[PDB]
Amino acid sequence: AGGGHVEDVPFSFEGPFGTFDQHQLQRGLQVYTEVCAACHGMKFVPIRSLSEPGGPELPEDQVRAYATQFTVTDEETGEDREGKPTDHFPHSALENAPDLSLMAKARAGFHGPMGTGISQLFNGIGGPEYIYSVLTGFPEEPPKCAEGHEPDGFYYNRAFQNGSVPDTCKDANGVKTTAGSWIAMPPPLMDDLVEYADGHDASVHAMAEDVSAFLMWAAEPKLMARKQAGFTAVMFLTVLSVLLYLTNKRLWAGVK
Amino acid sequence: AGGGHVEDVPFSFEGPFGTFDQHQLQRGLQVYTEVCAACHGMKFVPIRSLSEPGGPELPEDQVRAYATQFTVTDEETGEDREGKPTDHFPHSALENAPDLSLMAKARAGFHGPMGTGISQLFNGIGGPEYIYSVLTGFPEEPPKCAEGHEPDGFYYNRAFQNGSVPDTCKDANGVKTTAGSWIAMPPPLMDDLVEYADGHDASVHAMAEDVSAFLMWAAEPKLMARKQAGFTAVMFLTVLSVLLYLTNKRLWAGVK
Amino acid sequence: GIPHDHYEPRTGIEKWLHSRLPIVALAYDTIMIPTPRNLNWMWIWGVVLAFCLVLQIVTGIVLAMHYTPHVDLAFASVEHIMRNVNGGFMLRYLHANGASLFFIAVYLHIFRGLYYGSYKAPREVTWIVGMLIYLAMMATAFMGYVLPWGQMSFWGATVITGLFGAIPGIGHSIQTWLLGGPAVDNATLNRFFSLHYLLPFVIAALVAIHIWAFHSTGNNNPTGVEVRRTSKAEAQKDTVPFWPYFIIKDVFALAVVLLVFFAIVGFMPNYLGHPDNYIEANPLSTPAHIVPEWYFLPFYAILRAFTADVWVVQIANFISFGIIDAKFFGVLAMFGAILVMALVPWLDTSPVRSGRYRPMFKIYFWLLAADFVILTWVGAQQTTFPYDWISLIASAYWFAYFLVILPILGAIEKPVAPPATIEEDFNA
Amino acid sequence: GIPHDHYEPRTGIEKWLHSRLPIVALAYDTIMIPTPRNLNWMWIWGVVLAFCLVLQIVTGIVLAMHYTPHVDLAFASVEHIMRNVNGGFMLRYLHANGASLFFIAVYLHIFRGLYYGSYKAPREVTWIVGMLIYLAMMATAFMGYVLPWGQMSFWGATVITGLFGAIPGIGHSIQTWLLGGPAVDNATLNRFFSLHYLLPFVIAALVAIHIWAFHSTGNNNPTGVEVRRTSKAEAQKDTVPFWPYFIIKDVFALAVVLLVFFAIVGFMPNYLGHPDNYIEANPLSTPAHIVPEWYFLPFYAILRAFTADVWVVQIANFISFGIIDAKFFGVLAMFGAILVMALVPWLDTSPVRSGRYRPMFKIYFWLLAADFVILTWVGAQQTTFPYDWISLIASAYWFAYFLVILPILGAIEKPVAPPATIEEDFNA
Amino acid sequence: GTRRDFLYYATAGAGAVATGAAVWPLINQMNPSADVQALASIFVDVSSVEPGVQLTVKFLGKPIFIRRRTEADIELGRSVQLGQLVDTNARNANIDAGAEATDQNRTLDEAGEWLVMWGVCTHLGCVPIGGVSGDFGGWFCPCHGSHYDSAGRIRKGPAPENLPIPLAKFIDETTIQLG
Amino acid sequence: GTRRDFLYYATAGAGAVATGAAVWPLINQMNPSADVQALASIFVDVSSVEPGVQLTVKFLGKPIFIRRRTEADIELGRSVQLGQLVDTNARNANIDAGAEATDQNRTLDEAGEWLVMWGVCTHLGCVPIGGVSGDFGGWFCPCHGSHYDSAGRIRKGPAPENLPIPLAKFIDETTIQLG
Ligand code: HEM
Ligand code: HEM
Ligand code: HEM
Ligand code: HEM
Ligand code: HEM
Ligand SMILES: C/C=C(C)/C=C/C=C/[C@H](OC)[C@@H](C)[C@@H](OC)[C@@H](C)CCc1oc2c(O)c(OC)cc(OC)c2c(=O)c1C
Ligand SMILES: C/C=C(C)/C=C/C=C/[C@H](OC)[C@@H](C)[C@@H](OC)[C@@H](C)CCc1oc2c(O)c(OC)cc(OC)c2c(=O)c1C
Ligand SMILES: CCCCCCCCO[C@@H]1[C@@H](O)[C@H](O)[C@@H](CO)O[C@H]1O
Ligand code: FES
Ligand code: FES
Ligand SMILES: [Sr+2]
Ligand SMILES: [Sr+2]
Repeated sequence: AGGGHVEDVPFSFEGPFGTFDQHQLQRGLQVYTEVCAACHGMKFVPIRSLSEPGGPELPEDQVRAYATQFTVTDEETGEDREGKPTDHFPHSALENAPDLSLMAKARAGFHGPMGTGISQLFNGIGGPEYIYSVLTGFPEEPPKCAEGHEPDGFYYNRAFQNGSVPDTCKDANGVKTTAGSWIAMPPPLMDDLVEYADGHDASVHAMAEDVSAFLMWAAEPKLMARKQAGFTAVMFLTVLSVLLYLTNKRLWAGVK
Repeated sequence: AGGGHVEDVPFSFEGPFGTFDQHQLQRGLQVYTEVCAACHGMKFVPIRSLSEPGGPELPEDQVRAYATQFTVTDEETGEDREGKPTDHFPHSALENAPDLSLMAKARAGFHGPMGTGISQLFNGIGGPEYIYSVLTGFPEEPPKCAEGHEPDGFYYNRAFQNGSVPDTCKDANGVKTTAGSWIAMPPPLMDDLVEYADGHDASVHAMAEDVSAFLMWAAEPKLMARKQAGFTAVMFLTVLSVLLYLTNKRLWAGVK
Repeated sequence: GIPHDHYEPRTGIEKWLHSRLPIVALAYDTIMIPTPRNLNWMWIWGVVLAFCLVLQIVTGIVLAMHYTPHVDLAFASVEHIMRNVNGGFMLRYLHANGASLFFIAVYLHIFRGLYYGSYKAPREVTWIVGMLIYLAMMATAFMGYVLPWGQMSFWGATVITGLFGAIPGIGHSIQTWLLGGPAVDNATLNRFFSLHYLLPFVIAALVAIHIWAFHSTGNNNPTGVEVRRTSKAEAQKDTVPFWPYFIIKDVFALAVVLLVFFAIVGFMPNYLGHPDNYIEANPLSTPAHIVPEWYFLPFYAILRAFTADVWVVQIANFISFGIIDAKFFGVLAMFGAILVMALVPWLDTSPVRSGRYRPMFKIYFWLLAADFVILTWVGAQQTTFPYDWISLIASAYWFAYFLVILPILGAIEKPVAPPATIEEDFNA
Repeated sequence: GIPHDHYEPRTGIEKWLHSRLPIVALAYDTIMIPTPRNLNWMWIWGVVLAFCLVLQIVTGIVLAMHYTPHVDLAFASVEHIMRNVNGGFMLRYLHANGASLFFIAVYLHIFRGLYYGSYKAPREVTWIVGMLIYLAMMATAFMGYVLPWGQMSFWGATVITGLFGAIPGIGHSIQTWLLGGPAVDNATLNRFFSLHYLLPFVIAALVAIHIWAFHSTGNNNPTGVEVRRTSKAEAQKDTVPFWPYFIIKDVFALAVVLLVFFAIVGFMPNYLGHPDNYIEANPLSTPAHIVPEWYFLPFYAILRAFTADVWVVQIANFISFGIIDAKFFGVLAMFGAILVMALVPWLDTSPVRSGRYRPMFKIYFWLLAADFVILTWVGAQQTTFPYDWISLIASAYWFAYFLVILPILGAIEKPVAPPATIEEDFNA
Repeated sequence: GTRRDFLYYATAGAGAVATGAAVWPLINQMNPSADVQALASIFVDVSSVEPGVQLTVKFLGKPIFIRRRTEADIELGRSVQLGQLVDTNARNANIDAGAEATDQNRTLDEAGEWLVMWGVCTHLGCVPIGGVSGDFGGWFCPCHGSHYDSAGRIRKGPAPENLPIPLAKFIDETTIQLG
Repeated sequence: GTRRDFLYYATAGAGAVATGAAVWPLINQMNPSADVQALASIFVDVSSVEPGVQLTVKFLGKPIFIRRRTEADIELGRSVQLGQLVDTNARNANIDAGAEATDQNRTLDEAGEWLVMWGVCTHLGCVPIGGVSGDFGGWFCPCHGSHYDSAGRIRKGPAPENLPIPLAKFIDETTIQLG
């Protein structure tokens, strides 16, 4: 296959100063809960982290109420019970629906240029944009070359680079005509499919962009922590470098 | 509690030259299977070891047929299925029935004397004899002192040193009168309860003594390998010591 | 071996201690060694490596405290470290990127050696020991990368154990022993963990000898001209005591390196990595975009440049009655590329130490460096045309450099005159 | 240093190598050191320890290859090793009993030192470093024993982390940090594994220094009389080169030790162990017959000898406003017993080196040895009468020996005359 | 002049600062992780428990005993002089911090029938044996020989305090809420 | 005389003997343990598999493909010439060891419809991508670029052989027994 091109979304968290947008992640968690969760799971995500700083930061009792809707098989009782915040979100209900816990990091959207990766040295890995583009990329009409050869069960998606493509859609050398390919995930986002609280718009674009940020957090919950840690460290060091530079220059001057 | 005294059985495997008695272990496996297994399990024992040298050494197809009876929740299929020789014996069916996999290694029968352990330096740990004595020690009549105070649900056993004992059976200082105590295991061995194949006698004594040896193997399957390895090593070394002793004597003589 | 003054016990405790265990005197002579005045910023990679080794070891021990080496829990166990362990996310990213920093540094450390002839007599042992560290380093990094048990982890594990199952005859045996089974599985993960833990200590011990090695001959400087050893008088003209002069530039250099390093870990922790290792290992499918770790790319390039349709492979296949096929040829090429490099002290016939004073040498050297970059770059490209030709020409140039060019330049080349003394170079 | 002869490069390779890295010369001086002729069989425990350390390390690495450090799999994982891993049963039993052999040897190694004054100037550093190894050894053995995760493993883990939660003020903190939680759990097992792997390497490094220590002063002999160092001539009258004389004696000694050791592992592998650790750890119940590992018994005895009703505890308790209660007093007594031993170079005021020539000394020494045995023996007895008194008198005698008796004998004591020279003793 | 001798301190200080920023987390990683800290508050059915019966329950990784005492247990308990106890503090998280080790001050009910406490020896952690063991008709810790009376009060050994009582209260006719 | 120079040999020899008895097991512990050597022989339901569909299955820790080929796959397969291959051996454990890499010699049935082989590249182990991938209508190994034809025969790259076929046979109308 190969690495394609994705829609470049200007998420809040990008940049050394970027940070999550608490309400967005909140909206995202709702999209994930009412839409994705039907097939996808997040096995490495402890529900109780919905409360931790740097994320959606819901109030503990809400989070506790939330975990309720999940049936979990205890780890001693062998039985089933209501979800406790100490539980992880469940495994994907749909066998072939990948786990979304790390999806925003499992994908790159800025491939290249020329294998030099200089594109990421500036654009990051593009995991969230990638996810965005996949939710976006569901055209109403199948690309021409596939007209009557669409694998039943699949759907054409402009961002997907790892799906099958009808032979009638490849060129003389076997390569594909289409920008995307056929994914087994039926389109998930319909306009205003999620009833936001604060009224905020639920346009496929918006939902898609929100749920993406959520997933970016679900994969890098300590994003903000990392950057703060990063900024702090850069500071000690910039200062320390200067001192040492002067100490060294001073010390050596007695030689040159 | 404390460490009591057990009936000293002269098992085949004791002594630096002792080895298991293949047929005995075979009988033992039968006792365990038709009697104990009802409550006890052996979670660390892979059924397929019933075939390995140094043990019962049943023929692989027998072992395969054997594993059939058990029901195992297939680790992938998540479905129940029959038992494969690659499976371990199941967990104890009876909640409070301890696992018998290592029991013969997790018990001492020769305690002392005077905490000096000199008694084991000659008598071993006594795990098998201990187990024997417990199957033996179920008297028909409860010791005098307990006449009408037997904890319902228990049974007096002369080898057991970790059970409860009626107040009416302790002395001025709280110590117990009885040699044994009350165990939650109802007597398990009735005369000729196991119809041995080769006719061999199924007297409670015999069964008890057989199943014990089985359990000794179930805990130390590599008992013989170890002793052979041991004997071999002692040999190299005895010889090597002598040579080196002479080499050293020779070498040093040139000094004094 | 330079002319200086050793440790003199002054304190009260110091005189007591010294007569019993002169450990203080040892530490003294290690950091009070007269070092050439003209060393440049290319001589600071040794200490960046020191730091790296220490950093990896402590972050490793810490990480091993929360990691479960068992296929059913290893991947989950590393997420646990990212999400639960205080500063786990940072400790992880630091061990990871720490690896990259470790290699960026050796390559620079190595190429510095190639250019200045730091591997030439009497520095052959320093060089050989160095090579041993390099192999150890690679083995270590390899096993470490497997632990997460992600996709890149598993298949990387498969492909590398596989290299040994290409050895004629004993091959499948060695490979089954490395795997403890018929495939990469728990037994493999479990032993890699043990060895990943053990190897760093071996590297450490080797580093001790490495150090001892150059203290025995004295460090080489950018002019290839030795320090004068006829009198402390002129010896001091060429040198300066290691402390505080070089101890300080080292710390200064380290601060600048760490500045960039932390910027990397803080803001772009996943750049030098592979997104697929964030996917749990699947023994039934290999990611379409699988790709070795960048520090492994150049040698991986050399290995897959050799397919069946390559002539030199075909000649060899025929000349050895089919024993040396493409598979095994690629393997031999890869380890050969490394081995050849280890032999340079002997393949290099020029008596001139520093490549600074070697006109022809310089061209080939830079071609070598460019070739290393190119090889790393092709490693990430597909096997289709023209990458197959590029990887091939590149591999060819690599062996051509150590086997043909350097031996020949030894005679052909007419070298420039080097400074008479380090003093003279430092001043000028 | 004794007057001996330097290494001398003869071979061709040897001259080449020597001028670059004199590693061959180093190895030479390490095993070509002139050693006193009169050393007896009490001087062979050093090498039995060497062997033990090496044995533990290699069997450890091997074992770590099949062991899963996680409460859900650790115990199962060790049975797997006993039942499935080729020679696993033997490798396990060898690591286990190897521990016991390690301690039986230190104690003999230590008591040898106490009797011959091998800790007396100028050998204080050898001694101190030794003490460090001892602490390391104990910490290592402690963590190792936890790994199986059996009953004795868990509660042993509880009781020992607990020791730190007895330190006034900072106590509960230190203890929560050691456990990574509110109880002994997976986080504890997981970090013990990492540290158990790491510590042996520290011991190893310390052993390196230990060795270096006595090579710097020369080994002490049974007469406490130093080797003559006024001329190679008479120096050789007191000594013999380490190789082949002592290298051989050592291998001979090792064979005899290993003979008994293997007899133990082969025929009675579980004698020196506790049957309860063959029972999976139960955090809800402590085995009625729980008991420390024999090599830990003596110090465990000293700790529980100090209950509330011991007047010195009552005094101490009051005189300190309830800070130093029984709990903390027992802890201080235990570590104090060890610390006191480490201070003997200073508590011992006699100028006579070997206790062989100290009449009063011997009586107290043998009482000490008997006391050590007695303490080990009470450790396994109940706390009822008369063991409480026996443990108490015993603990008392222990501190009395280092704190009172030794300092005093320094003056009181009238010592016998020692041989004029080692030569003289060897001949006589 | 002193711009360089100042430089030394600005440097040395910057160093030490970093050296510590580095060390603290190496140390702090070992402190309870986010998943541990998820401390809850279980509930226990007691309807079954006849008097003279102890119930062991896991909570926070250690045991918690719930013994329904007999008349005898309650008597011996009450016939004790606060002056004879080794620890006079009630060690009860339910009542006042300064309360006294009086039998009544150690049970949940007034009839002095429900004794609820951590089965964690206060010496070094082991689990004391119940069923009226030890010299004082209570519990016996096999680890170092500590005895506790029918109220779980330390009466002998190295244990310095009485078995702690956690926040425990009857949620109804037959159910205690620990935690 | 030579009783001591013999002694040296008897000793040195005894040593080397032990040294090896010690080493071998350190080495041998790493060989497949008793639980791994437990090699079985699974069965696979194929009733579902439409033609042009590949089925991946685990077995011995590696995958095993079971593709029901299309006319086209069988077509291209047969149109190749033994002399046009890289490896002429059928690598089929079912048929003779010396058989030839002919498309009939690679399938389980005669209609040449059931291709069953280890999805283990013969180069270094990866799992070649199917769905008619590559430049020979077969599989493509992404690890180093090996191509295999519709019969799983190596046609280019570093792979030296054809995907192996294991003991596989139809146990009935719709069920293949691997192993
Ligand atoms: C079958 C002949 C059989 C054997 C053998 C056996 C052994 C056995 C041992 C060694 C113990 C452990 C005692 C100890 O802790 O020292 C033990 C304990 C219990 N058993 Fe058992 N047992 C055999 C058979 C049976 C059967 C068929 C039952 C169930 C009817 C049973 C039950 C129990 C129970 C319960 C215990 C634990 C209670 C206790 O007092 O500790 N056993 N058994
Ligand atoms: C663990 C990684 C390594 C560490 C920590 C290390 C450290 C050092 C240090 C501190 C120096 C002196 C300072 C300097 O010149 O940078 C040095 C010198 C040197 N190193 Fe390494 N090194 C490592 C790996 C290697 C490798 C892989 C090679 C290449 C085989 C190598 C070859 C050399 C050479 C030739 C010198 C010059 C010595 C001299 O001038 O006499 N080193 N190394
Ligand atoms: C020689 C220096 C070392 C190098 C080059 C090295 C390299 C690596 C690499 C590349 C990884 C994968 C990192 C990732 O997940 O992205 C890793 C993981 C790991 N290493 Fe090391 N390592 C070194 C030393 C150590 C040491 C001494 C230990 C001893 C505990 C250790 C323990 C671990 C552990 C537990 C992991 C798994 C957790 C993780 O994924 O980071 N490492 N190592
Ligand atoms: C890894 C454990 C240890 C090893 C491998 C070790 C090894 C050695 C060796 C090889 C010797 C020389 C031969 C001999 O006299 O036995 C020695 C000497 C000595 N060791 Fe240790 N030792 C260890 C632990 C200890 C400990 C715990 C102490 C107690 C403080 C200790 C005290 C001494 C003393 C006093 C000497 C005599 C030094 C002299 O004669 O100058 N050692 N040790
Ligand atoms: C300093 C020498 C060492 C000592 C004194 C020591 C001691 C111990 C002890 C007492 C045990 C418990 C044995 C038992 O289960 O009965 C143990 C277990 C273990 N040790 Fe060590 N050990 C040493 C070095 C090592 C090293 C270097 C490693 C890892 C490289 C290691 C790995 C293990 C493992 C995996 C176990 C658990 C399996 C088992 O129960 O045997 N040990 N060790
Ligand atoms: C128990 C100890 C063991 C098993 C030690 C083994 C040591 C092996 C060598 O170390 C000396 C080896 C690491 C070194 O060869 C010189 C490297 C340059 C190997 C380069 C390397 O990487 C790959 C890789 O990372 C992959 O990941 C997804 C995948 C790979 O194929 C697709 C490769 C690969 O094709 C090669 C050649
Ligand atoms: C993370 C690293 C850590 C926490 C290192 C800690 C090191 C601590 C010390 O080593 C220096 C320590 C091992 C050493 O104290 C000097 C021992 C003599 C302690 C002796 C010891 O053993 C026991 C034991 O084994 C038990 O179960 C078998 C049970 C025990 O009571 C019931 C004890 C016990 O009561 C004592 C005092
Ligand atoms: C010399 C190296 C300097 C590195 C400076 C790095 C600034 C990185 O800034 C990164 C972006 O590049 C990245 O796309 C987003 C993704 O969320 O995260 C930011 O922190
Ligand atoms: S821990 Fe209970 S008596 Fe010591
Ligand atoms: S493993 Fe398939 S091409 Fe290399
Ligand atoms: Sr963007
Ligand atoms: Sr017997």
